[PDB]
Amino acid sequence: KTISFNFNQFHQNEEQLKLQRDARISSNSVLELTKVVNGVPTWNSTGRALYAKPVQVWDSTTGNVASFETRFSFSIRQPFPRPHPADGLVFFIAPPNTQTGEGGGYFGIYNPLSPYPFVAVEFDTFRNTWDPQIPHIGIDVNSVISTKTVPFTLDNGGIANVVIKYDASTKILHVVLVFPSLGTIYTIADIVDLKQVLPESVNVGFSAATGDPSGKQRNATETHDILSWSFSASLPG
Amino acid sequence: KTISFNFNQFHQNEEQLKLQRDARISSNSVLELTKVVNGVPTWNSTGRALYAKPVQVWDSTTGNVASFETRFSFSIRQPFPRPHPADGLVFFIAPPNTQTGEGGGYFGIYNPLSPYPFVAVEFDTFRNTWDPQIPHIGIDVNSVISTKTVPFTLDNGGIANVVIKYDASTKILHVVLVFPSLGTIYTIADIVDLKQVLPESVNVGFSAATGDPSGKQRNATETHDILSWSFSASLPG
Ligand SMILES: *[C@@H]1O[C@H](CO)[C@@H](O[C@@H]2O[C@H](CO)[C@@H](O)[C@H](O)[C@H]2NC(C)=O)[C@H](O[C@@H]2O[C@@H](C)[C@@H](O)[C@@H](O)[C@@H]2O)[C@H]1NC(C)=O
Ligand SMILES: *[C@@H]1O[C@H](CO)[C@@H](O[C@@H]2O[C@H](CO)[C@@H](O)[C@H](O)[C@H]2NC(C)=O)[C@H](O)[C@H]1NC(C)=O
Ligand SMILES: CCO[C@@H]1O[C@H](CO)[C@H](O[C@H]2O[C@H](CO)[C@H](O)[C@H](O)[C@H]2O)[C@H](O)[C@H]1O
Ligand SMILES: CCO[C@@H]1O[C@H](CO)[C@H](O[C@H]2O[C@H](CO)[C@H](O)[C@H](O)[C@H]2O)[C@H](O)[C@H]1O
Ligand SMILES: *[C@@H]1O[C@H](CO)[C@@H](O)[C@H](O[C@@H]2O[C@@H](C)[C@@H](O)[C@@H](O)[C@@H]2O)[C@H]1NC(C)=O
Ligand SMILES: *[C@@H]1O[C@H](CO)[C@@H](O)[C@H](O[C@@H]2O[C@@H](C)[C@@H](O)[C@@H](O)[C@@H]2O)[C@H]1NC(C)=O
Ligand SMILES: [Ca+2]
Ligand SMILES: [Ca+2]
Ligand SMILES: [Mn+2]
Ligand SMILES: [Mn+2]
Repeated sequence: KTISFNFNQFHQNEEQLKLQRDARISSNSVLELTKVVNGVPTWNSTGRALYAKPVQVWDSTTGNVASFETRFSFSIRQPFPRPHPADGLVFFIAPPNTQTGEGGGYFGIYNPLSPYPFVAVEFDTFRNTWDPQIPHIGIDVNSVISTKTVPFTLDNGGIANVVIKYDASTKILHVVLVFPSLGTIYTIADIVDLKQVLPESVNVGFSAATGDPSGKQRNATETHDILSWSFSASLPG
Repeated sequence: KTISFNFNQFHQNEEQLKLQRDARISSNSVLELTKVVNGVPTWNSTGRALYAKPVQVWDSTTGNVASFETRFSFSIRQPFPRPHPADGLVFFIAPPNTQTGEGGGYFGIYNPLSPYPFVAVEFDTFRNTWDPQIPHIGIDVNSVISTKTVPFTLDNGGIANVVIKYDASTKILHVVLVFPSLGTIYTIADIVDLKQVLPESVNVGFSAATGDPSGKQRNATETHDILSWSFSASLPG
């Protein structure tokens, strides 16, 4: 049992994608998670994009958990250097049919009022109280307070290549971030037991958010574009 | 305490390096692990390059194991496509003062007669009986029969960037292989307890080998050049 899909680009109204909130697909075929007006990213924005069909990460009958690999490219343009860009984007796995959570530093995946479990890889650009220096890659399990963190220098407006791989046998989740224009490579990994955190079926996708109004800083924003995305999951039973 | 060294280039008569067997440094300052004459790689060649000073990966007094990160660039040119290039190169950690092992598929790190422990990351180009398709990256522990394997397409003559990171707290060894000219990224990781496999002090370096004469194939060869190499390790206490 191996499921998989590929998006070399995104078309308007893909029957395979479920867009929520501010998420939208541009004319250029790019998935814009957060609002961008007349070429300018806006604040107080939150958006998600989930693969329409649910994927089975583990089977309770056999006890087997799936191994998977996903690759995508994104771009984050920060037009306004000061006071501070925000907030970042994440790739996440969550139960089916969840609704966008809180924006801001919660990226739209954490819902303080009705929390749902999730595993996510974040590309954090704003330093909240619970954060280390930014930008940083983080591995999140049921919380925005990362288990592991690693700093990286953003290629403003440049393209970033990401590879996330999960090996069920070792329970290792390793992510690689590469900025081809700079030739920089960033790596991070951690042990995560998906069977202990998530239900048998889940949704996979992205979520991002720009500055929250409470910070009263309209400049706290940036773009969160996904240029391409491939996903492959393998369940031995 | 934390050891650290960097080789942005290799200078002939490199004081901080122990070259063994066919390993030598060209005029262009590249580390040629295996024999190349008049611009042509030869068979029946084996060579290693070790950092002259030993590094302490763990301390028996505190029980602490070191975390480390090493980055290097290599190039493998395969002049003769048919019948089959061989054999590949590896980055390895072994006890101090070891001597080049068997060539061929053993890369010069495995000594059937008098075996010594070692952890190595291989870039295998020839398919031996114990191998999956080639080329492939492999994680080796005391043996050339990899614990984990992942296939990759070689950029013939191109430059390859490698990042190997070891996190003592999680015991995760993750390696990233990138071919900038192709934009391809390959990743692999596994759990390895260095404290259970290696002595407190070790040597770090590279080793490679070309086709073994027993195969009666002079075309079973390729180059194994190391363009640059940086290493950093942190042993707390
Ligand atoms: C941030 O976005 C919110 C929605 O994404 C804004 O609220 C929405 O405002 C629309 C126009 O007023 C209204 O049609 C929507 O129903 C409403 N959504 C809800 C229920 O929150 C929010 O600002 C709102 O509108 C301004 C004019 C004020 O009335 C605010 O008090 C509202 O929340 C946006 N935040 C800000 C302050 O820009
Ligand atoms: C592979 O290389 C070895 C070593 O160069 C060749 O065997 C001989 O090894 C002895 C070591 O005591 C040297 O003194 C000889 O000079 C080596 N051969 C010669 C005369 O060059 C071995 O023959 C090589 N394999 C083949 C078939 O070419
Ligand atoms: C010490 C707490 O920090 C401040 O928290 C504020 C609201 O709780 C603001 O943070 C919010 O807005 C910023 C953008 O201005 C980000 O979107 C944060 O993620 C969001 O919580 C303020 O900016 C913080 O300094
Ligand atoms: C299935 C057995 O394969 C053959 O094994 C031979 C020796 O056991 C030869 O392999 C040796 O030489 C080749 C060069 O062509 C490589 O260097 C191998 O690593 C080495 O063991 C023969 O080539 C194999 O087909
Ligand atoms: C938000 O971004 C714009 C565009 O880069 C900046 O010009 C703003 O700077 C602020 O306004 C200008 C006119 C000047 O007074 C400067 O001192 C201010 O900092 C910037 N505004 C914020 C919120 O920093
Ligand atoms: C070894 O590589 C060279 C360079 O590509 C090839 O020319 C050889 O091809 C074979 O041998 C030559 C002499 C010629 O007869 C050709 O028709 C053969 O295919 C190649 N030899 C091997 C080991 O296959
Ligand atoms: Ca944050
Ligand atoms: Ca081999
Ligand atoms: Mn964070
Ligand atoms: Mn192998």
